[PDB]
This record gives sequence, C-alpha cells and structure tokens, in this order.
Amino acid sequence: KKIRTSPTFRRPKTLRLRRQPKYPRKSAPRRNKLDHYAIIKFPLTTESAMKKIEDNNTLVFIVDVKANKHQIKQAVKKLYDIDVAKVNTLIRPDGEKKAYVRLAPDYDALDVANKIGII
Amino acid sequence: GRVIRGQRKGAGSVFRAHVKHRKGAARLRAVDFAERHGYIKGIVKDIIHDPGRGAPLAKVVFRDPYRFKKRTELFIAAEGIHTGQFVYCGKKAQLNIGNVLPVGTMPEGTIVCCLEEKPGDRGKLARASGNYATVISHNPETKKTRVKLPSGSKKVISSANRAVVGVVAGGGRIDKPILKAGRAYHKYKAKRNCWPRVRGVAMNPVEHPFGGGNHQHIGKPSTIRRDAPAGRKVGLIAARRTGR
Amino acid sequence: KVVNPLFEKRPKNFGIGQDIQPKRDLTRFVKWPRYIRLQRQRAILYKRLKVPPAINQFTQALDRQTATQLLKLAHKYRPETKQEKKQRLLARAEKKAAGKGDVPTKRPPVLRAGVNTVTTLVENKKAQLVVIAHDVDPIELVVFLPALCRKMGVPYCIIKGKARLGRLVHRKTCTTVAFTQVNSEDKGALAKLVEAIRTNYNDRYDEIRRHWGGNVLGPKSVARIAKLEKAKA
Amino acid sequence: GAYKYIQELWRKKQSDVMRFLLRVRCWQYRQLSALHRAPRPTRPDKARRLGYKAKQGYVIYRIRVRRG
RNA sequence: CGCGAAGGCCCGCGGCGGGUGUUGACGCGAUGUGAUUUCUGCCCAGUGCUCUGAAUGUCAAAGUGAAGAAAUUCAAUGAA
RNA sequence: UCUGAUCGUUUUUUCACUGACCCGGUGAGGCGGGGGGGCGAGCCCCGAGGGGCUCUCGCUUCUGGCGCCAAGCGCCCGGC
Repeated sequence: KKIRTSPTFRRPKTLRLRRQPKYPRKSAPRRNKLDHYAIIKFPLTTESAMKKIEDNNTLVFIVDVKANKHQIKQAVKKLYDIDVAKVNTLIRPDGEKKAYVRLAPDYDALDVANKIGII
Repeated sequence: GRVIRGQRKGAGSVFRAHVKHRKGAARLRAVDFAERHGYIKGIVKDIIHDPGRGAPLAKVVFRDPYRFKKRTELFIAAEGIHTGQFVYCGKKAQLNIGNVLPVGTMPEGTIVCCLEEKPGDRGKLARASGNYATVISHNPETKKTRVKLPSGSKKVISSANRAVVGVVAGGGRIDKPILKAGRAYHKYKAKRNCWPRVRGVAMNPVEHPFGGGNHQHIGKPSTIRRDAPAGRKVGLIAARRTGR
Repeated sequence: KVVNPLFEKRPKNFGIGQDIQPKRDLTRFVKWPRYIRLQRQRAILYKRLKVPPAINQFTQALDRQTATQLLKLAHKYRPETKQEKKQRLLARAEKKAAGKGDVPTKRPPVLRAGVNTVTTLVENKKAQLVVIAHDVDPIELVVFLPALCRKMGVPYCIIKGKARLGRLVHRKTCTTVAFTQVNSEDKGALAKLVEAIRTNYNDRYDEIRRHWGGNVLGPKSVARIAKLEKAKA
Repeated sequence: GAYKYIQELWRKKQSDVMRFLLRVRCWQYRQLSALHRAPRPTRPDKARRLGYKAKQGYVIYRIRVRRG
C-alpha cells in the first residue's frame, strides 16, 4: 500500500546520480612525497643503539614524523630486502620519530648492520 | 544605582531552577479517540518521589490501541492510590479515587484535582501537595461548569476537560515546624536556588530605596502602585489593605 | 464447500481496549508538507471571501461538449512549429536561385497568442473569437478583457485550462487566443459557435456584472447552521 | 496593449486581489524564509518598466520587511 | 500584599523571544519583624495604596458641526 | 397628519458566524453529516406478520497475565 497508513508525511526519496565530470578537476594524480627513501632517514648509532643492535637483535632508525608503524615495516622490508617482526616508535623531544625495528629471528642484526654502513 | 535582588531574578542565571534530578513532568495524557468516547485501563506500576515536590507522582502504564507497545505517564498521585491498581481514563469510567473523567460527566459536588484549564492542556489547576478543586453546578447549555479552586475564587471552567478524582497525596505537609535554619536550607537547595533573603532595610541605599539611613527604617510608604517602574516596585504591592 | 478438518475462524474485536486498531487511511489527518497547506487553503479562501464580479466571472466556463467543438476548430488552425517551419525554410531558401519559386507566399489564417497581441487586434475590431484561460496566474492579466470585448462588440468565450490553450499552440501555456480570419469552408462551423457563445457570455454580460461569489461556509459550519435553524423550525 | 490596461488598473488600488494575496505572502515566508524565489513576477508590467526582461539569467526574489 | 496562566514578579536592541516554569495557591513573587512564654492600646486628619463612577468640574490626538474665498477662528461632544 | 418598506447611504446599540489573528494537544490516528446492525430500552400503532419514532454501541471495571505484523469468506490469474 504505502498510500496513507501513518499520520506523518515524510520526504519521498528520489533518485541520485554520481559525478561524471567532463574534465578532471585537476590535471594528473600527485605523486607521493613519502616513499621508501624518505621515511627512513638514516640509521642511528650511539651507546644505546649499539647495545640494541648487538643484543636484542634489533635495529634503530629515524623516521619522518607522519609515518605509521605499518608503514615503517614496508620501507625497511623493501629497502634492505629483510624481514621485520615488530616495530616500536617513540617520538623524541626534538620532534623526530625514533623507531625501534625488532628484527626477524631468521636474520642476524649484525650482518644487516654492516651492509647499511653503521659499524 | 545597581539592580536590586529580585530585579536580576529574571536574567536567567544563578536564579534558574535546580532540575537535574527531577523525575519528569506531571501531565495526564493526550486526548484521543479511546479516551473521548470509551475508557482505557492502566496499571499503577510504581509510586515515586519527585524531588522538589511534596506531591509524589505515580508511574501509570497504559496500552497504545493503534500500535503495539507500553506507554508510561507521570500522573500526580491522588490519595489512596497504591501500586498494582487499575486506573481508568476517559468519559465512561465510573467514580472512584485516582481515576480521571471529564467534568460534566461527574455529579455536582465531586472533588477533583489536577484539573485542566482548557481542553487538552493535560492538567493545570489544583495540583499542589494536598489541594483539591470542587465542582459546584453544571450548565448543560453552553457546556460550562463552575469549580471552586483552592484559593476560593470560583471559576467558570469549560466542560469536557478532565480531572483526576480525589485530593492530592502528600497533604498536611505544612504542619511541622521546620525548626532549623539548615532544614530549610536543604529544602530550598532542591528547588530554585533562592533561599536566604536579606531585608531591604539592611542594604545600603543603592539597592532597595528602603535601605540606608541611621535607624534601619523604611522611610517610604510601603504600599506601591503597579504602574511603578520595575525597580521601585518593592514592598506590599498594590495593597488593597494592610494590618492584621 | 466440503467441511475442512480443523480450520478456525478466529475473529477479532476492534475498539477501546480491545485488540489493536487496523491500518486504514488517514487522508484527512496527515500533517501535510506545509507548502500545500498554503496552496490548499487558498482554494478555501476563494470560496469564503466575497469574490468580486470582475474575478468571479472566471468560474462560469464554457461547457465540455462546446469546448471540444472549438478545440476541433483550433486544431485546423494551429501556428507553424519548429522542424517544419525549418524545413519550409529549407524549402524557401534553396528555391530562390532556381527562379521557378521563391521564399515567401501568402499567409493562410492562423491564431494569435499573447494578450499583448490579442488586445492590439481587439480595439481595432479585428478579432472574431476571444478565448480566455480561466485561471491565469496573476488574474489581473485578463481581469479587464471581458469588459473590453463587450464594449467593442466581440464574441468571447472562457475555456478551462491555460495548459491546453498552450497545446493549440506549442508552448507551456498561452493565456489567450483569438480568431481574426477563417477560410470559407469552416466559416459555417464558426458561426455555429458564436451563435451560442455570445448568447451566454456577451448577451447577458449585464447579468454577470451584478454577480458576487463567496460566503459558502464550510460543511462543518453549515450543517450546524441547518441543525439549529431546524431547531427553531 | 494589455500593459496600458494593467497600468491603469493598479492605479485604482483598494482591491481584494491585494487582500486575497497577503495571506499567500504572510504565511509561506515561514514555510520558506522571508526571502525566497518567485518563479515569475506577480507584477508583469512593473518589473518590465524597471529594467526586467523575460530572458534567461534573470531572478526575482520576494522579500518581507517589518514596519515601524 | 500581588497572582487562576490573552495572569503576578522580572530580563530583553528586537520576534509565536526568555527566567519563576520538568512549576499551579499546603505554589511562585514582594516586604517587615526575629526562638519560646506573655501582650500588640488610641489616631484615616497628613503622606501614600486601593475601591466606583454619569448628573460628571478640569481634560490632549483623531472625529463632528458653524462663518469665511481659504489658511483658519468658534462651538458642542469629550478615555485614563 | 406618518402613506408601504422596496432597492440605496450612514450614526448607530445588542447578539451571532470565522476567514484574518491568537492559545493548547498530537507520531497532526477514527471530526461533521447519512444509513447499514442490535444483546436491549422505550414512544406508538398494529392482521402478532409487521410497520413509524427516540436512546446506544466500535458493545471492556474481583485479579500487577497475554494482545501488531488477519483468520474466514468472495473473485481472478500462473506454474506442474
């Protein structure tokens, strides 16, 4: 039925269409400004990060401020052709997001360390 | 000068009502077909205390006759009403306490409470803690009725507007001396927050033209017109008389 | 019907406190979109207020059976349209060079649409029929045209709808139309109309002027009037 | 043409087409704003005498101010 | 002492605005005195407040008449 | 001297209508007319067969239970 059974009148829903523009609003997709070579700035080497790299089987990196833990995993995995188990990312007082990359048991955190240049 | 206390009691501020904890309004129910020509039957589920009122309400539970659910109201509870009672509501519901029926179909002399003003406003007159409006004499032509409100003024009320029978429970409240400054405090904290009054004669002559002086004396004739501007109009307003 | 084993009737009781009321039409009670309660009561005001004769003369309209006769005649004399004015324009221009024929010729009789065109051919006493849409949007556009038609001696008739007068032509709506000339075969058919049109509109024009509408109180309000007057009766 | 007849009519004010019509104006400025679009002028001549024509791109709003 | 809600007291530059009011005279609002006990005397002239009002003394916009050529002059009528 | 009260105007007083305007209720849920039908009541005639009239009902009050998303009937049409 749906002619008159309730005492209220509501808006009768109509049809809707989606945009089919006769030109793209902007010219071309804007390439990323945040890729592998920008989200892993450089490895860190201090007296803390050296205990971390030789004992806990992890690395240490410094990472752009806007970067998930899901994003840091992909970068290091694709950069050095490595594996990552888990990542921990504090943000230092200066404002740089320090990242602790726990390394997969199948790999040797020293042998990866020599490759990336840090002693 | 500055505005006297009682001249910023309308600004809508600190002098609001304290209505955080109040259980709900107090209205009978909207007039519909089932109430106009027949009578609908409801239970008194639980009687509760509504803070800031010496007339405890009552959660009556009805049945919607054109859909399927349970509807609840907050009637002002008449006296004698107890939980698990079948309260009726309408035009053909017989006389008995706590059972609304429209003045006009109730005999001359029947005591009502929570009487409506005009048909459909769901209860306005004679609903304090233990007051009652009396019906006097119908007039089956022009469809009017005369009620004797609690003050004493006889009103020519329109008929066909409803009123729950019996006095309002909670009566005889003002017979215990409060006896304490604090016990009056706790009473006025639960309502609009305006308790401790300070006489005009005490405040310096800015507030209350009464004030000032060197003997704490009014100085001005107390009785005031009602054409007087808003700000002098203090004391015995528009006094038709005075003295004991 | 042979007896069924255990099929039950099981009726229902309807009323105050009994089983729940059914779902039936509330056509009179539904809170309408409030844009129509404007357009709805406007139908009621023009029944209540004393509508003056200059306006109320627009209710009394040409009958149906007479209307189809006229609309038949107008169907013969509609104006040219796009896409065939165009093709004749293609036929017109492309024949100019050859020398046998050329662009323009004589114009056979056609209607005339706008009130600003009709009148300008009415006070010159050139209009035979005058048809007025009975419901023009500002009714001030034709509130003066009847009294003009009578003073000039012109048969005029009022049809229902400005939209179908917009179909005798090819636009959304057309306030007015007027026959200025016809061909000799249909001239019999025209006089059959004006001999009955002007007996009801032009001839009794003085009857129309002394007429006033409105005051038709509501059925709830008028049934009470009858009942109480019956009581005195 | 009709415009002269229209012009000579609105000079003779004190009508009811003006009273039948305030109610149309006074209500629906609440169903919509006190500023809404009319689809076409309710005064054809006066709009035209003031510069309005009937072509595309022209709009006509009705606006209600309070006296005093 | 005011007030039965087209209400009392009040806010507000303004609206079918807002507070008391999710309230209704055993209530809201305005005062004065200051537990209980025992009493609360005389004055309505003065100053206020309120109550009613035809035969109405005064009484302003409109409004009505009279004279003038008109601006105007005059008169009656007259709410709080 | 009152010679209709007709179509016409206005000073008018009192009452009535509602359409302007205002208030209140609602999930804007059965408002005003007219009959179908009667457990019944009555008013009246009347061949006991019935005929005319007035009242009523969406027809429920010992129980802190349940109550919607149609049964039944009537008319079509399709698959196999």
